[PDB]
Amino acid sequence: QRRHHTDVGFIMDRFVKINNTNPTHVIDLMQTHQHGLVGALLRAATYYFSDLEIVVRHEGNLTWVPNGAPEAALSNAGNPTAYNKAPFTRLALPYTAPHRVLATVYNGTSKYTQLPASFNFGAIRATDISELLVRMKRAELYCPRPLLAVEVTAQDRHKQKIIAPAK
Amino acid sequence: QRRHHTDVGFIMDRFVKINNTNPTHVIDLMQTHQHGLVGALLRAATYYFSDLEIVVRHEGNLTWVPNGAPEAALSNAGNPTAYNKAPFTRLALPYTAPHRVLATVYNGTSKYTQLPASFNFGAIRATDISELLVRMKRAELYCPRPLLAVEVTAQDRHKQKIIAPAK
Amino acid sequence: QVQLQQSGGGLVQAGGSLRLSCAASGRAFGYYYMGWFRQAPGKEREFVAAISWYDGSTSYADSVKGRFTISRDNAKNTVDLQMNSLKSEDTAVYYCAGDRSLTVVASSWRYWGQGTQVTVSS
Amino acid sequence: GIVPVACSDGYGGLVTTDPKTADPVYGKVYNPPRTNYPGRFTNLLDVAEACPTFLCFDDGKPYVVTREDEQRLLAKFDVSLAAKHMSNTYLSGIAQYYAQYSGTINLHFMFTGSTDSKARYMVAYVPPGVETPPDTPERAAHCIHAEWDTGLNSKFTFSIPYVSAADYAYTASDVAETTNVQGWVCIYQITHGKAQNDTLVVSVSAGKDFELRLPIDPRTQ
Amino acid sequence: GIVPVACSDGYGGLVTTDPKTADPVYGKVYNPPRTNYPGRFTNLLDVAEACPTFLC
Amino acid sequence: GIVPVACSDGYGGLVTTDPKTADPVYGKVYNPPRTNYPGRFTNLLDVAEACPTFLC
Amino acid sequence: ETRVTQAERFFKKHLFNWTTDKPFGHLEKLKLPTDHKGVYGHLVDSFAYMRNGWDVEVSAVGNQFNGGCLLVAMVPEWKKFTPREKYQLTLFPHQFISPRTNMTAHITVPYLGVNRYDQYKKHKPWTLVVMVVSPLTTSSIGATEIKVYANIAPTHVHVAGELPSKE
Repeated sequence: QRRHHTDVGFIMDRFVKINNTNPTHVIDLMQTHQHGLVGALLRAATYYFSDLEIVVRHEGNLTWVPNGAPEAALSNAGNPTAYNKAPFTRLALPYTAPHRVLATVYNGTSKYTQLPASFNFGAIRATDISELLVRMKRAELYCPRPLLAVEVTAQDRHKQKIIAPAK
Repeated sequence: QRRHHTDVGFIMDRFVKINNTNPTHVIDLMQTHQHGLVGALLRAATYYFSDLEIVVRHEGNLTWVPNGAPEAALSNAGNPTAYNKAPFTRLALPYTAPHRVLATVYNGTSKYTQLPASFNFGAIRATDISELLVRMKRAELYCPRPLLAVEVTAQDRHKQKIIAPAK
Repeated sequence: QVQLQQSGGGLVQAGGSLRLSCAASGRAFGYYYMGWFRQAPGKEREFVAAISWYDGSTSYADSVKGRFTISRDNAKNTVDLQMNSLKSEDTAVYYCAGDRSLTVVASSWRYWGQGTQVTVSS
Repeated sequence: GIVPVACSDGYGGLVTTDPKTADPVYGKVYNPPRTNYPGRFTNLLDVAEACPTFLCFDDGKPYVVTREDEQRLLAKFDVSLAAKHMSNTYLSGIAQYYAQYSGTINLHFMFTGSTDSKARYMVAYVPPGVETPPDTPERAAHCIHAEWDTGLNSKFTFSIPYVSAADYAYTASDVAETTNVQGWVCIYQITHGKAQNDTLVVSVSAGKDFELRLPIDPRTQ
Repeated sequence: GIVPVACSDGYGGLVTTDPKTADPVYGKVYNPPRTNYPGRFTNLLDVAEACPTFLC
Repeated sequence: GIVPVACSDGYGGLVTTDPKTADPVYGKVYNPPRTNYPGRFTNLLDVAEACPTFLC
Repeated sequence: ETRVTQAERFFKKHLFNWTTDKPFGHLEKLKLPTDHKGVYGHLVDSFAYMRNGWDVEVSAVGNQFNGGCLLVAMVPEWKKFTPREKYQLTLFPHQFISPRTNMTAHITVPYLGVNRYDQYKKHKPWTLVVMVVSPLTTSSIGATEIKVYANIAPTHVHVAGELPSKE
């Protein structure tokens, strides 16, 4: 038997759109749509570790400040600045969070329903951002959690129309 | 422990903008902003040695005359002339000063608050220059000097807002 | 657990030399002041020497000043008390001890060794 | 024929810190060697570790003066690279350009007081635990503390341990997260003999395993 | 001289699942290891096979 | 498939003293040798050192 | 070049007055070489290009009944210091002088600069700096004023290009 298409490191290695984009954006993997392939297969884990690659469609230059840097540092070009080409920009970011692994659910708070603000990958800024795609490289998952399929109201099972060569 | 991010040869290898640009420009590393990463970490040394790479955004051709060449030599194309492409020009310059190492502070004068004019890398000219970036390659520093942080007026310590994933 | 093991004691003639060793195990050997204490028969423990952990320093008691030498080896986690110019008053049990404190009091040192017997023969 | 290539979309732009070199314009230049030049430093933390620098106590002085009042608390000062007392330090100057740090920090105490005056002191570090630092000179004994007397040396060095939740700690203490950020040090005077204006100068340097991680450019330019 | 190349027509576009990597922007980052972390699963079907779940 | 390449920004311009050669247009030309020609100098300073000249 | 062994000899001088009314941050300086009246001054005037090191022995005559600390240092390429960086004078070669503990300092420095030979009539590389760390405390049984000295001798004197006389 071949079990390569259900691999955790293989199913996570694809681009996924992040719907919420702002002129200043904090890159967090929990902004993915919860019902997509990557989003739903990610909420079915407790902890995770990953690198990232992003495709951004911006005007003007793009600045990236790592995790923990002040917000005022986004207005200086000393931090890695990317000059815009025609179609878009591809960048590869590392993992900079202080914790060894991140999490998708947190039981409580962290200040002396909402995850701590320290669960992010950095931030990006430009004069505006039109689209943003993210990609999880070398992903790993821990402590599985329930994964649910679509419900059936009164039928025997869900019916979805498949692609057919009918003319 | 890992001490790679505080390396002197690694922290100096990045582009930094030079604010003052003129149609004729004398490339001096002391034109950097004093409070930036590279500027402030450079004023904290007495002597230094480095190569250079520059990114220039010009109209027309660009001429470079080495250190010690007369100013009238900037109007001849025999000296290295670069023909303009679309976005900008990248060039790599050597170290041409007569002295073995340069300096950031000078105690006195040199003619039979102001450094001697012989502390430069050359000169560039075009019909105009819009931006200029410099990059120190294979840098080395000698004789450390005091380095100061931002002051605290009446608080316990400086407060700077960090990047947070808050929505 | 910060554990101190003493060695190098025994019987020795007056005027000779002897070296004591303090083998230490633990993650806090590099932050602790280490010194020696001597307990004469019928007497309380008394400071005799101490060595710092940053510059190296030195400090000996007035009774042993100019006669003793205390050295530390961070790479081997061993502290030694090089002893010379023996006198009969030195017959006592020598205890290796350490702490972040540098004092002449003995009650202030949290960790102690098992002690070694040094006998000075006249 | 010739090799076919595909011009990828998204690559090729200029990034301020890309690792690729440029094309030379002026070859065959041999510069005089800068060998055997004294005072060459290749790591900033080596310089920070080697040479301590003074702390800035209240009113703008680098020594703490003995107090003739019932409060045995000589003073307390926050242990944070962005604190008010560490404002005039080389270590804080380096640390302002980085985002995360981890390691030990050393404290140096030096007695510039007169020889004819003897005294007893102690130092106590308090990690981010109880809501109030042990102002009592006896309550602080339950912390990780040390005792030193100016009778065997005039120099005494105390190491500040690294205690926190995560592996790396922030260097740029946030606007939020009130209450004692992580750590405070308070120094007590067990006794003093004829020490009314006797002085005590404190300096701070990096530890043996200190480390800074992420270079940023935070200042306003 | 220099190498001659031919810019093919149709290649070079961006595909959501292409196997080619991107160009790094921030080097020399060493992250703490996540070794001996209990409960690491690398295949979904292994988890499905190991633990049954109820019928409705 | 074919090799992917990235067209860098800023490179490719013409510099008066670049070290790269051009593409030939007319091959197989054999020129008569200029061997054993008296008076060949390869360094200017050698000529300057060998023969002094008057002052004014 | 030739080494002149007759120019390397001591010469005691006066630095400043140490009273009790001078608080922390009192700074005194003496650039080297000063007006040496021996063979060295003749070399300075009747020779042009010299290189040499230095060594200094400062002594504060007093008694153990006084309290205070003195900092002596050899700053290269001296520059006026604002109060903030006076906290960081331990980055230069230094020793601490305090009547309680020590009495004499000893600092030896080599020759260093941009040029291999220097004209001391124009440029002065090194400087002797003495600052009060803690104020001089004294009582009815302590000295009311302390005098500081300074022995000073160039090392490894090398000269090139001998010059004519002036008679």
